[PDB]
Amino acid sequence: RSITLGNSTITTQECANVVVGYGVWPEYLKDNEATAEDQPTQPDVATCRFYTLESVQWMKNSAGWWWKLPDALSQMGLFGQNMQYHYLGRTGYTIHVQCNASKFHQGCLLVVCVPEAEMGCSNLNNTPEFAELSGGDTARMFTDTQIGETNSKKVQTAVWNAGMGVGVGNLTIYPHQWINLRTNNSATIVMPYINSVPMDNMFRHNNLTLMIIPFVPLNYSEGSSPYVPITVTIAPMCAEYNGLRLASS
Amino acid sequence: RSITLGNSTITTQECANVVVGYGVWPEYLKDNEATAEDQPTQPDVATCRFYTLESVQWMKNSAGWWWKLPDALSQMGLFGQNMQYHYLGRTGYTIHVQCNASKFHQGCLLVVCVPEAEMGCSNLNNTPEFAELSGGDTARMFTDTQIGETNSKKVQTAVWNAGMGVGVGNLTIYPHQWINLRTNNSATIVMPYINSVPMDNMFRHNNLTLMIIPFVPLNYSEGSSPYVPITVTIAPMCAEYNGLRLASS
Amino acid sequence: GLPVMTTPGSTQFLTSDDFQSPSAMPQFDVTPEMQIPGRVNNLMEIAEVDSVVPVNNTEANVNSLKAYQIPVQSNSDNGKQVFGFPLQPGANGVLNRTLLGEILNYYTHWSGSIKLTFMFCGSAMATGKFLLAYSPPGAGVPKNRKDAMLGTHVIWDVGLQSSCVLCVPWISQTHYRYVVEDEYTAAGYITCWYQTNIVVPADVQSSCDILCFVSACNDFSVRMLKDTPFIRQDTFYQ
Amino acid sequence: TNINYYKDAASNSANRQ
Amino acid sequence: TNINYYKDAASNSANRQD
Amino acid sequence: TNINYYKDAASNSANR
Amino acid sequence: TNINYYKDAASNSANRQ
Amino acid sequence: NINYYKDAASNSANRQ
Amino acid sequence: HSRSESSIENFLCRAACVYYATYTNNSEKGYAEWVINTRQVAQLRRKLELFTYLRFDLELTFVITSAQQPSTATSVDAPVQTHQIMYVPPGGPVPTKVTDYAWQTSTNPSVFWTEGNAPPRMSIPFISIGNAYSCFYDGWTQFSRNGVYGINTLNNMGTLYMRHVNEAGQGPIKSTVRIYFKPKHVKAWVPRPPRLCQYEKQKNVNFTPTGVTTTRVGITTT
Amino acid sequence: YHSRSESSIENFLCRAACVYYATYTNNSEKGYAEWVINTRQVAQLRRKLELFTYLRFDLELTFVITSAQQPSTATSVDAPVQTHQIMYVPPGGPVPTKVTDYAWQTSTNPSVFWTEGNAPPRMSIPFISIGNAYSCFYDGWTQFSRNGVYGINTLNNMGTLYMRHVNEAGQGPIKSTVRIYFKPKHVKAWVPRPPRLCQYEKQKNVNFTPTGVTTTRVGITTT
Repeated sequence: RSITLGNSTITTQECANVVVGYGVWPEYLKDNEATAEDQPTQPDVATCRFYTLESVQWMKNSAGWWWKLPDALSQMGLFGQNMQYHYLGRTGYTIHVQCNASKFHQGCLLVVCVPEAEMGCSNLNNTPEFAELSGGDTARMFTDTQIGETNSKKVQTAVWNAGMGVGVGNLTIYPHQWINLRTNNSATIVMPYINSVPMDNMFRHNNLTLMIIPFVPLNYSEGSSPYVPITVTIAPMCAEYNGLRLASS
Repeated sequence: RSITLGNSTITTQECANVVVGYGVWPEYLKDNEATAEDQPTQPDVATCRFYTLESVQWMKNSAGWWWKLPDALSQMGLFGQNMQYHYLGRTGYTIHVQCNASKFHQGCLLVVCVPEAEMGCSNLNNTPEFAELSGGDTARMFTDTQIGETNSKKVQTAVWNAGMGVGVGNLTIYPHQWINLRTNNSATIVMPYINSVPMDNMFRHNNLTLMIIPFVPLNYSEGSSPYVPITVTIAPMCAEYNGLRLASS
Repeated sequence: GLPVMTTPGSTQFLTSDDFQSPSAMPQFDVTPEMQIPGRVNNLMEIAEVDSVVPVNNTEANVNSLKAYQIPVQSNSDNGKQVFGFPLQPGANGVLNRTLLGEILNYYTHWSGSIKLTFMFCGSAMATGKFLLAYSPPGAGVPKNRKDAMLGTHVIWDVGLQSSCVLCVPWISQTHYRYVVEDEYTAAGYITCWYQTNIVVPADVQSSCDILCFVSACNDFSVRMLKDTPFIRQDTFYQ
Repeated sequence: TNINYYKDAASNSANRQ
Repeated sequence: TNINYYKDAASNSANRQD
Repeated sequence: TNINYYKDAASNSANR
Repeated sequence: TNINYYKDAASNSANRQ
Repeated sequence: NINYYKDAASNSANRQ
Repeated sequence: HSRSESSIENFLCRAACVYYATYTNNSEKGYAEWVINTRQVAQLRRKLELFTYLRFDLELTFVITSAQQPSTATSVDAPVQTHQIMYVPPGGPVPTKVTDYAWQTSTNPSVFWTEGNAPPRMSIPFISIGNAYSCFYDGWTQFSRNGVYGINTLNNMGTLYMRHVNEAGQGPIKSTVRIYFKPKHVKAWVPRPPRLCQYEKQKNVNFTPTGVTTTRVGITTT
Repeated sequence: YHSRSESSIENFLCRAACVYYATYTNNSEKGYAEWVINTRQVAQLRRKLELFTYLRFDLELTFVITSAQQPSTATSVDAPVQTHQIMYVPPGGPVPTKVTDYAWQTSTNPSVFWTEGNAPPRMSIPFISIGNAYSCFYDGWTQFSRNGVYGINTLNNMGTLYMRHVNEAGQGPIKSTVRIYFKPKHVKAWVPRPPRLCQYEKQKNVNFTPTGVTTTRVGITTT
């Protein structure tokens, strides 16, 4: 129940099952699948540890939140430092979405990990801007309505399409859990390295994207505590870095 | 000289010939030919029994009679009840045509069982109506003459075409017997389940049609009894029913 | 010069042919293979995955998450239908755009059972019981809980289990059914009813929601590959 | 019966049987 | 000759050999 | 070199 | 590799070896 | 492979 | 004496024209379509309707013949014309014009054939939902014993579309495709009397009464 | 029971599909056609492929080239049989600038020469990617500065495909239309993703205009 990665230790429940990605547990890169010929750096604990991002509030109107994965921990400690100093990187994650209410609250979140969450724009002749897609320290939000038709470079954040032109009700193909406040308090998903190449640069490519979408809204009667926060805690796993050199964003 | 289903016992002849369909005795559906998953109902004695339909009169002018089989036993007892309450059904039959005259009478009936007796209309731009094709416990009659074009919805009951556009004298390909009053009293035909699917709905599809067509008309000199009735007695055999539900017609 | 006689079908380009062709890049050293996670080998591996069902197709909800929310509430009645849709996995709107329905729309025939998983997203303090019934065709859609009771059904107590799986069986006259609507391949109606009214304590919400998920069972297969009606084009996209 | 005539695997039929 | 060139049984010739 | 490809004897070459 | 398909010797290819 | 022609120049490329 | 040639395989395994349709090089509606049934043609229909249930594969052979239709321009040097035959199974997208996206046939099988070569041929398996093709149906399509009555409640085998691939030129060209069915690997059940009265409609048995046979004068007439 | 054979990925994708078709005419010097090879112009095949995040396969290319007589002001035109050349220019190679450029020698570049009236030309091609699998989507940019281009058009670099008539018919103009057909052979797929819901807008990006989740009915009880 303790998990205990690095100098960090998060708690769950025995009944609460951990969803292990695509049936694959994160592992290091084999010498047969590798191409980068320089000897990689493996920080071990300094990098593979539980970084807890900023908390967000679940409101009766909230549509959902998303994080780009490499660019969520891009500024977190020595993970971020290695990310800056190396040209190539490879990482799995352990993602722990924590939300706790009481028996008198109700609601349900979908916590999904979308590999290659390429998102669309509102102005069809442009691609969204990096700041609009990415918020490392601060999760970006989905919207309740269609975003403006001509808003220049913006992400089509209409929740029922997940910003990818699909049916949100089919996001379940990606590894996921549900936080049903009735029966759930947190969700743990261990994602392996998902990519077409053995290694990729961590600033240019966000291999994965965490999405928290409330399908059944928060609700409660007068008196019940109103402020229901959600805190996400992601931990790199089996991180490798190749091509050390001048560091830069 | 007696065969006995359930609470019923038909006396018949002395070692006379019972025509067993296409050489197949009705049997229950095997686990390998079935696709329905629900466990079937097999009423057995309650369903597989000799239901005696209405009697009809053989007249010197009678052209012939026919009954649609599922829609003939639709209203007779627990066979009909299960038929109404289940979506799928499967049955063979034992059909016993009883006609008795004296040595001083003469005549000859063809008693045939036509599988898939799709019948034609009077108006070539229309299909006959439910009531015109169906006559459960109410034998529908063939006609001595061509039916009228103006008639709109109706069955082309011209006997010499059997209402199917063929030569009535070639109906013998279907399992049949002859009731020659000179030497015969009844006809017994054991029909198996004839269909392209293992089970079918019993209201929408009448897998079999009994037809009694007099080939040589009844005759008798003055004094001989003038009322020669024909009584049909049909018995379900190895009846099964799948898909329980509320019932309708 | 070996004597030969050409048969019809020569000089023919059949879309779905499987002949050998000469390579334009001889001796091309392909980049080696990599063990990528999530190998798919069959489309049923996707069809077997639960995906939320928009049971509440109401015009107002369809452009919102409200489509996936099935409303239930504490009512002063008994035997009140919660929802009802026919068993058209590939035709009716309730399921045609699910994962299963999407895959079905690339094929013409289908056969098998269907898992309908229902998850109650109300308060932990709520209790109640529901009747989930699959009524095969032949008689109209059940109008009363009594009518629904005579078909394959399951009573789901929300008291202990939050999720309940109703596994609709394959009851068909034929081995397969048309993905497109045909009355000869009619399949049935799936209805839900109140078995015991939602009882809630004080200071707890009496109106809650349920989520429905559709998946295929181990005995599900599709046939006669075809193109989907869902995608349409008029000009080459640029 | 099915034998391949070309030196490159890309020339082969579909992986159906 | 009775060698079949196609992977699917429907592609085979008619059942005429005796 | 005489492996008749047709199921009927009439399809064969001449008797030589 | 050379197999003769014709019953008459005149049909054969040349004797070049 | 089964070379069809008696002259070596007639053969396919020396690959594989 | 052998009964070899009277086997069902030999009886039915002979190509038969089930239908033939036309389409022209002009307009954008120059595509043809056909819902696949075997009851529009008389000969093959009767042959197969000798039985109540059949089960078999099919050999499809297409005979496409074109014709230069009249034009008012000078010197109409038409290049070789190619045609596309698309099969849209029930439920698939339907071509609405000769330049529709449906003609992409990413999944729908289709043949591309250029004029002047051997007729295109393609086999198709037993594509029925039941355990056998049905020739007759003494029932209805609706469970209320209403709606449709007959074999046209079962016939659901998809549509077949035809078009010219060429861009079209100074002179119009009208082409005629003839579909030919050849049952292979045949299995038939429940024989029934041959058709006597001439067929009237493709979707039902409806007939106009006819006599049993040809007539002579007296029972002794030789 | 029954089998799931026809639902394998190999059977799902291994059906020829028109990916693009362009036109070129005999008159002029711009009478050659060109196409940068992408798989996102056509909706059907694009969606079939986009059911997965990563793919890997060989390709069967089938070309359907159909020509038609174009208007002319001559006394009597009698065009001889027409031959066509299809050249593939990998990224970086010389590019035809005119119908009669030196590039058309294709000393190294593979190319097909096909005469009208015969079986459509067909050509197989291996797995031509730099990575260990084709990428259907890319949640990243082309520049390391997290700027510039965003999407799968930072990866698409499969080269160009040019088309010309070989004979120089002069007595009359003739317009030809070449149709490219892809058939993925020996397929391997990874990471399935939701089917496309909103209609496609552009070939180089995911940009979509929001659409409803599904078709609508009256009520939840409405059958």
